Amino acid sequence: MTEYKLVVVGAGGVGKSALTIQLIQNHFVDEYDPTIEDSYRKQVVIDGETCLLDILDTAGQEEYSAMRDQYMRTGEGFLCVFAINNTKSFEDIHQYREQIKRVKDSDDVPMVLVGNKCDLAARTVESRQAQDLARSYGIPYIETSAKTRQGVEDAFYTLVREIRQH
Ligand SMILES: Nc1nc2c(ncn2[C@@H]2O[C@H](COP(=O)(O)OP(=O)(O)NP(=O)(O)O)[C@@H](O)[C@H]2O)c(=O)[nH]1
Ligand SMILES: [Mg+2]
Repeated sequence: MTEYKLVVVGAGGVGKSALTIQLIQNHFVDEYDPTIEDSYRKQVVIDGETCLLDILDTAGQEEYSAMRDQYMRTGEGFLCVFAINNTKSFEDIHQYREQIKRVKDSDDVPMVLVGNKCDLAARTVESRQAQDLARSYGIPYIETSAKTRQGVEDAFYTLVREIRQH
């Protein structure tokens, strides 16, 4: 069956792992558990297609940049995640996108911009600003909560649909 290699990137603590674990294991992880590199494989049916999602969960910490680059190289699509209460993680998106472009030698790779932690009332990044950034890159913007599961399937399934249209 078709295998889609999806890579989840973004600053430390934005919820990359929580989103992935919500998808795969149906539970919200509330603990402090920094990732080095983890990979998940799950068989799913998306729009009637049987496919294997191979999800590569990366570290947000800059010490692991080399390893992150190796993994980004094999990826077919990327989830670029920031948190809606963390303005620095939003600013850092440009830098993760630029690295993806350099690693893939491409101006256009299937990607979705994800604004996570949308359950939180204390928002510092407005949906309007994120949407303007996404439009400037030519990619979809999805808001998610790993805590409530809002947007979780949408983010991953939208990415797969983008890979299908590349
Ligand atoms: N309220 C809320 N909290 C979240 C959400 N997603 C993650 N968190 C919390 O934020 C913290 C970090 O989440 P985690 O998934 O570990 O982030 P990460 O991006 O994978 N960090 P790293 O880059 O170190 O691997 C955890 O305490 C987690 O429970 C969310 O959608 N809403
Ligand atoms: Mg993590």
